[PDB]
Amino acid sequence: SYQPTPEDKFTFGLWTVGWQGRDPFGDATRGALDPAESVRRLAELGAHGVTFHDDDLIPFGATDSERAEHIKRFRQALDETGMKVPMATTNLFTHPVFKDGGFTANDRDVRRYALRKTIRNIDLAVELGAQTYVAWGGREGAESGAAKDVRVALDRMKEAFDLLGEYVTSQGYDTPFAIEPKPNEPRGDILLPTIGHALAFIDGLERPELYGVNPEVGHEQMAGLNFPHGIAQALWAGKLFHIDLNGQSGIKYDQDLRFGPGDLRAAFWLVDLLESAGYEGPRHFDFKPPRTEDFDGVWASAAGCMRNYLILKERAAAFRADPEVQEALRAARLDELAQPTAGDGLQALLPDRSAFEDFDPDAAAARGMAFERLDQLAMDHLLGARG
Amino acid sequence: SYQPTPEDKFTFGLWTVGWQGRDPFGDATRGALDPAESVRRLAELGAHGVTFHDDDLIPFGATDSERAEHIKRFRQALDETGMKVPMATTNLFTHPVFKDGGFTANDRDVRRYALRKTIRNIDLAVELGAQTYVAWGGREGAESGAAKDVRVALDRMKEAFDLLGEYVTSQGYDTPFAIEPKPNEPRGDILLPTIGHALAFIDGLERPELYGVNPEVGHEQMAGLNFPHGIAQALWAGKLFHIDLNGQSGIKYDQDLRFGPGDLRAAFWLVDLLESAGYEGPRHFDFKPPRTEDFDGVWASAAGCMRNYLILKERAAAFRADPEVQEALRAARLDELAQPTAGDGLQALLPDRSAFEDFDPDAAAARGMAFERLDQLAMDHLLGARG
Amino acid sequence: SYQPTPEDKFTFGLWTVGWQGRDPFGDATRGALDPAESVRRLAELGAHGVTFHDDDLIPFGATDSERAEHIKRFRQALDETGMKVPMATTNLFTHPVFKDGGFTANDRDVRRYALRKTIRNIDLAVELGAQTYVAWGGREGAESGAAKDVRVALDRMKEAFDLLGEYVTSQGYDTPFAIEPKPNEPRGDILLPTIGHALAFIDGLERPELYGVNPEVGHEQMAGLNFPHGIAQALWAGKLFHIDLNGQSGIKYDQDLRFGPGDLRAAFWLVDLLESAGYEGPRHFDFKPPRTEDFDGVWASAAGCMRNYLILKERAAAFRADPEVQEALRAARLDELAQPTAGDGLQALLPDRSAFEDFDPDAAAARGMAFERLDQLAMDHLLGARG
Amino acid sequence: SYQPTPEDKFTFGLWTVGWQGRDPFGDATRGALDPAESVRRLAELGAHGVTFHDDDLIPFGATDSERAEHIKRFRQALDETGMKVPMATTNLFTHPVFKDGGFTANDRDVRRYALRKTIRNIDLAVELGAQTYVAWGGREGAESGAAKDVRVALDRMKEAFDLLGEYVTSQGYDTPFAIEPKPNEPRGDILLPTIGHALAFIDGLERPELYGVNPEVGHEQMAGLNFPHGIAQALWAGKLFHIDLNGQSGIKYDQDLRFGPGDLRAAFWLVDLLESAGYEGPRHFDFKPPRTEDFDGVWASAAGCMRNYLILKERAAAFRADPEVQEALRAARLDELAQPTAGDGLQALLPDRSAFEDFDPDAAAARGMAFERLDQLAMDHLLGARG
Ligand SMILES: [Co+2]
Ligand SMILES: [Co+2]
Ligand SMILES: [Co+2]
Ligand SMILES: [Co+2]
Ligand SMILES: [Mg+2]
Ligand SMILES: [Mg+2]
Ligand SMILES: [Mg+2]
Ligand SMILES: [Mg+2]
Repeated sequence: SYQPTPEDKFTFGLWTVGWQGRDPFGDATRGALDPAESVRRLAELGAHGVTFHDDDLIPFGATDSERAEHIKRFRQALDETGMKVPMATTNLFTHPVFKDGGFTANDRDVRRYALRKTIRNIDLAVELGAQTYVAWGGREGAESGAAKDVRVALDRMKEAFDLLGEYVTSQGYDTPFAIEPKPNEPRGDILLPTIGHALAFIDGLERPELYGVNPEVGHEQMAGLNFPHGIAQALWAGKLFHIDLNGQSGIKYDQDLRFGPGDLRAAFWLVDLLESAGYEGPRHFDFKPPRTEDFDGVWASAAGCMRNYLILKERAAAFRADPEVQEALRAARLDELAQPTAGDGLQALLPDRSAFEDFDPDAAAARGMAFERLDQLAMDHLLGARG
Repeated sequence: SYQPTPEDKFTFGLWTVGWQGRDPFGDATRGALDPAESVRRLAELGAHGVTFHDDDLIPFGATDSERAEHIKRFRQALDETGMKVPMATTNLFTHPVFKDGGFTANDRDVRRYALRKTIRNIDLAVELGAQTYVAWGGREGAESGAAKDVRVALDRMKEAFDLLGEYVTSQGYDTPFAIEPKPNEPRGDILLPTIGHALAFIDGLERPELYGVNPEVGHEQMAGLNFPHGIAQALWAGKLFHIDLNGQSGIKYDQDLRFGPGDLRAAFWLVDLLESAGYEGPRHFDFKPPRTEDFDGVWASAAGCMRNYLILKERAAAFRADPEVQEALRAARLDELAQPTAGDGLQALLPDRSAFEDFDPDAAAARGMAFERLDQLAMDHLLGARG
Repeated sequence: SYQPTPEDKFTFGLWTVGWQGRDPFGDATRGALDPAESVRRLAELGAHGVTFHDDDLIPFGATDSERAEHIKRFRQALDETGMKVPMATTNLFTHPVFKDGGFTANDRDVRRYALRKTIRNIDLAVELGAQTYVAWGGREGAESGAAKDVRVALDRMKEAFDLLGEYVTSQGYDTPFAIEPKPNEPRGDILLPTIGHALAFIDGLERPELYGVNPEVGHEQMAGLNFPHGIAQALWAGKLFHIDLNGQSGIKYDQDLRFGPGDLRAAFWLVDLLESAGYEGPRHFDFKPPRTEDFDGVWASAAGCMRNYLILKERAAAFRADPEVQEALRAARLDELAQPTAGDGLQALLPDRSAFEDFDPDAAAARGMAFERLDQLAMDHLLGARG
Repeated sequence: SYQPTPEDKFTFGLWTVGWQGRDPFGDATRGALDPAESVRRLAELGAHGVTFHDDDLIPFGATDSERAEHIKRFRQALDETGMKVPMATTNLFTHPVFKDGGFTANDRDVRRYALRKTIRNIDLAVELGAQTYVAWGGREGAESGAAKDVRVALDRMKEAFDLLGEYVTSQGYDTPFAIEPKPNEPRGDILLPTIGHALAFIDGLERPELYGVNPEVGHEQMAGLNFPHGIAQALWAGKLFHIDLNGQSGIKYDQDLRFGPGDLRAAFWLVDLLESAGYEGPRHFDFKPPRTEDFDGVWASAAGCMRNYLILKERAAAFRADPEVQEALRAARLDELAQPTAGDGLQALLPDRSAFEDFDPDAAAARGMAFERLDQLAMDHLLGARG
């Protein structure tokens, strides 16, 4: 069977299995969950670690006394379980004060508070052993055109992240930042909507090396984009610092279904890529057990997240191992793709008559790509109607 | 009234007003147009210049004798009209040989031919005075997962553009490249699908300064993204080298409607941004007169493209000039957005008690953003129910 | 100027201007509003009437004593204002018990309770003078395939509505039902997702005459459909019993922006159609003032809803009145469209040689539709760069 | 293994395996295919029959002499193969004359020609044994608002179909019509965009019994809708007369991928429904082998269409047969869903205290739907990590 073990690197945020089910049109259908219990319940399931928003661990506005009380209880569950905290993030979207964003709110004082709120939780994150600190600017954006001048908003966003990089370097912390993009929801349009926009923005920072991305399956799909393709570009750039796994059934509200659900073929191609690419980071699940479920459903859902990954991992390995497939790849010229286009140089290429002058486009066009047989073999493997 | 003059910088590609109306489910509904005639007809309309794909000017496979004959006729119409050729591009998507792409085709020989085909047209482009050379990788992508290894495909894409940069520098040409992104169509998923992905890829090139982007209104909207926001990020990065204007009515096939049509409010915010940002490049129209039209409709459509821009330009200027609006902006704190978040520095910010310790989130949250009044004023101006 | 008066038929639901701003990722940013105050504030704005969910007027679980107390206060504000209550609806989506729907919940007892909850509020609705009772099955649907057998779910949906029709007829009430479709959110997929599905389902009811539809601008657009086209089919069928006006910026979560915002051209074509079609029902606004606003923004937003309609109404009238347009319509053959295709009959048509045998397709194909000039005139009128 | 046999009812249109690969941005990549050869090649593959557009079998404008010559050759291949022709349709979208549609073109003479063109092919269809005649109004719609008055267009559409019903009845033919909906492409918006709109329109015809729908997987998904849900409503109405199977990877241009590709989970739920519902019509494949393929790819793709259906059929049967699943269904109350809500009647329900008065919503709300375990079992079966 497919049993998960901490070696599998499966992590969950406290806000996932702890989602009470409140949605824009309804009230919670599940009671609150104590962080400590989530950690032990997740450990029992085979999880490798957990993640958290500051507000998930410590109630907003809690006093220094209560705060410390909340971390101790949390620390005790981790210690007794050996559960890791590989990632932490800040909540800059729930409280009304962040209604127009945190780092890019028009009000300067909210921006300052947002930075101070973030820095406090970074200290905590490092203390617990977190290697990656995630930022999701869910409230950074607008619903109308003049409410936000994006050029200047980007200036403020850069200022915030540059300030965070200075802090982290001045303290000598060994932690990196990962920007998690999202096209929209809760704002009409969110700034840095996709993996590409985030990657591009990162290269305009004072210390680009400290920042990367934490893409989420469902978010890129909310833009109708190809997640695995997006992930490939992030890997090609050396910026996949983390990743959120879940399911989305197309362009609509952020569903946050359990991994495997939604676009199944995309999930297969994602796993194929992550494993074949050698990604060594956590396989984090940012999902939400549907509000139709009780606590038995919450864990059954959480378990489903890892099982599907393990099953998909097996099918992908089988797929690539298959000699029939390797032959199918050669037939489609996947090997010629890896060959430099002009390893001989520009000049040589310019004097190469068989590259233009003596080239027969019609003859080359007649070559079938043989992509379909290859895809059907991929399908056979996924359905297990073969390895 | 709103009359266009060459000073307005309105340009058109030969393939726009020259589209015969062939679509995936139908045959042409208009006869071929001679480039020379388009140039004169466009000049009469007030256009500033024209653009072209190599295959638009010279028939594919044409001999050196016929080729020269085609350019001469074209050159004669330009000379007599004083029409400029500010941009040129290559056609690497129509011929069957490019069925799997040009720069990223699995077949190495097609990739070489693609580069040679491009370099030839660059020479021509410079000869005609083109300052920007556009690249739209319409065939670079895939319909199935294993048909293309995106990491290596990106390597090939980088190789191609780096080779193009070497060539352009070795010849001392004063011309820049602009990548035109598109999410999908004709391929299931196209590489560098949005402005963000293109911007990010550019910073991985050997000579980033030579490359920028040529975004198209309808393309970003095919991903459901906010075009003006995307344009702002391109401007913030100093990469808006060119721009294609048109209309799209949502997420579906590439419509290429005339500018103004489709998302009208977005067109207003785009114009507002371009003018207020001081963009000084061509206002290029990559549209397609619907195939329901005759030649009278083709020019009426082309004329509509510029009129709408002129009308939108007027409304935007009026909008920003309006003192009632300037007051509305201050009320929404658009001015505080331009104020550095921590001009006093990190240390000072860390010791600022009124930024966290003595901050009252509830009191600040109570402040209305007053975004709606601002938006309704924007609406009033657009409909001319005011300036 | 454009001032609204009760004669304009502008109505608002209590849940609109009364939305506290709680969203899936945040807490309310506005305090509760007393129904009585909304009625007086809306009356002052020029509204014609208001609508309500049972739970909007009476707190869920309220005792018969408190209930009566809540209706009296509400009744007093109406009486003193002369405000009408043309429509009422039930809330079968907020309480956890409706997590799997009301009429189509798998649990039979929840279905019964849902019917009883609805019937109670129908009595109240009639008592206040409501002519239309709206049903929005926001929770009727699923997130996974086997969780719901749609054929049987439809059987249960039909049973519920048939039961409602029997009740309404047995009591002799003069009230009709309007089904409000929505593609998704809060459920992964909602049953009767569009105007078409609702219309089709209605004809399978025992008493079709009693049911029609209450389409919402943003909902059909969440499916990427053409609202005005959808509205036309509902009118053609004689089923547009009501209508919800608002704005949506494309395929994403239900934004519920103020009318005019979102797809502006669609709003123009909608108004053109409603007025030219002679729709005589309320112009109901089911929108949500953005949570970035305070109470000043809430009313400014509400006011914007009516102003935009009045401005659009003017532009449409001007557009159709314009003789230049009437000439443009004839040029596009909008008049031939109204001519029966075969008023002479089938037999005659079969013996008509000029309909096939002697028909010249090429000659007819050469005729331009002249749709662009017509559209640009429509644009000129909308921007007021003309009547 | 999964071998197809004529008993499987797999049919293909000549235009599918015969697509030359011409797309909006490219030229054909495959040569023409002779109908006769397709029939024999498909028969060899295990197909049950074929379908055709009039223009697919007989070249447009062909003389009565050539026409007869084309049908004879076609008839010979069928006879020798024993291949059936269960469905036929008309091509009213390719020729320029249909640029504004057929049945709803503004020009009355084009509408007449469209009807005459259709009637001719109906005669042929019946002669070959076709039981269903499909209509896809690909050109019926618009790109701009005033170019088409949808109310009157619907009148013309109704007139056309009513005329077709009169003809078919006057001749005593035993053939039914199936409307194939599509949201957009090639027109900006197509009339009767979804299954629902088509179903609703059908009930406004003079002889509703003669008409049903021929939904296509990819088309409903172009609107982001749930195909299986749509199919369920068509079945519930007794209108699923035919069905087109294929794949689509989300909201974008009509891909027409091979069945199984695109939304795989949806394909599983579709097959589950068709088989469990007892649909007895052809499993028609309206797909397009990608233009990257040669003829070897064309048949490999065609074969993939049936294999995937056979594999999915097996997995669905296994899924429902599984006792663990049957137990999971009961746990989710799928059985209570089949129980009448008020089998006891309205009056009894009104006097039932345990349906409202004595009902405990909170207690009922606490019941988990147990939908996730059920879905994960569905997943296990699909991946074959179980039956
Ligand atoms: Co999410
Ligand atoms: Co385009
Ligand atoms: Co809504
Ligand atoms: Co199709
Ligand atoms: Mg996430
Ligand atoms: Mg373009
Ligand atoms: Mg509504
Ligand atoms: Mg079809």
